[PDB]
Amino acid sequence: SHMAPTITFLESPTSDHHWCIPFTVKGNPKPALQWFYNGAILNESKYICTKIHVTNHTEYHGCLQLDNPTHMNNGDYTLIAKNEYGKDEKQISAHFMGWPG
Amino acid sequence: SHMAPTITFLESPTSDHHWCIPFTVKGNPKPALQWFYNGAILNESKYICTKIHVTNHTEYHGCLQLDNPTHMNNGDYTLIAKNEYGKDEKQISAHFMGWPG
Amino acid sequence: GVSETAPASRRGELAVCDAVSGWVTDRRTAVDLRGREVEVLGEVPAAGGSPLRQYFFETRCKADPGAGGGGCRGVDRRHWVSECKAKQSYVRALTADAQGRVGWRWIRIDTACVCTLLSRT
Amino acid sequence: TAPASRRGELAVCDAVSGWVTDRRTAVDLRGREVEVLGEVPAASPLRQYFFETRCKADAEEGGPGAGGGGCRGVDRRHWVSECKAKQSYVRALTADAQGRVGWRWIRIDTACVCTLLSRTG
Repeated sequence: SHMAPTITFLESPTSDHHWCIPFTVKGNPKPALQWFYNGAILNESKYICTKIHVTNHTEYHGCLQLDNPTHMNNGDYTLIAKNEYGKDEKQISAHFMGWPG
Repeated sequence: SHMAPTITFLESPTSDHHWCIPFTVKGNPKPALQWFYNGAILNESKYICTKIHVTNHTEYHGCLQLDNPTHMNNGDYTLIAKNEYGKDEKQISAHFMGWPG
Repeated sequence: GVSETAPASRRGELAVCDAVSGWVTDRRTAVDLRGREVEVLGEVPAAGGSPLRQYFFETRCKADPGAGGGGCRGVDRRHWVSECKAKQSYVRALTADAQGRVGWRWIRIDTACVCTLLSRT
Repeated sequence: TAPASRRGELAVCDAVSGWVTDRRTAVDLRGREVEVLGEVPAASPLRQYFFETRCKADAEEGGPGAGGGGCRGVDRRHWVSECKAKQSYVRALTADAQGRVGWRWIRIDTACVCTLLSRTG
């Protein structure tokens, strides 16, 4: 039946064509997703955005899609699954490349 | 048996992984190849060199291989095959890209 | 080499995605390291004096196997959906931001055409 | 680990990008070896470094998509592939063998690409 969203999976980012921060959220109805980057809401754009690649029933599998990230994007990322019955918050650290030096 | 060199095929460059100035040379013994760029002799390097990809009986198929050419390499290319019985010369023009400005 | 065109077996390594390189002298804007759009100046300070023109070396996918948007050469269509796409790299450039501050920034430009995949099902 | 399916577009060849602050030599567009100065003109000093991209380094042959081995998604029934570094030019403050200083176009790794070699029937 129904239930608050629950982040059942959030891992370090892996690099494919674009980089991906893999997540998995279970919850019904469909959870609203938001990310927090180092103590602030992350404003997505055409270089950083959320993509749900797999939606079974109440299980959603996706990525925080990143295009050409750099040390400039290292940091703690926080996915927020907000839904009609409540919310959940899980965090993950990300390293894409070290600072010049 | 005995054949003086003959360049039976030499054409404009094609763009593959690297650029290729295609050619075909016949002769026996195997002709020694040499290139001339804009009148002067072309000193080959790991960036511009002669490669024989296919050698049949007395036929040799290859390219002058070019790694990342630019307008600096645009010009007249002369192929010169030579063996104990004689020699042959054929010429072609190559445009890899426009100039800046 | 036949007579007008040489077979691929007589040439070297083929590209999975055909690309085309060239000098770019008319680039006035670009996106920097923060996603922000910036102005690209037309000249850089020479070795240590006079004004020198600023330009770039860019590589885009060849427009229409091997062409941009279309599937890549050599990819197994039985199990994949492929597309040739431009891959960007960061280069330094003399620029000016939204406000007006002039200076060296890392802008992004196209430097290659790569192949991307997706499993059929 | 998340299934390759739950993620997006896959690369035929894995790459690694990062800043290169210690490249002391390079090859220009004329094939000559040049010294790469440690500092570039002003916009105070400013250390000169680059943004390079290479093929994911890999000793135990076998796995697809690794630099030096086959590419991901290529049809082995007809092709033999290899992931290679792809270079492009970027302008850099340099010194030639005669020591003359000046901006020059030097090659650096900006991508990892797939190459082919037919084997078809």
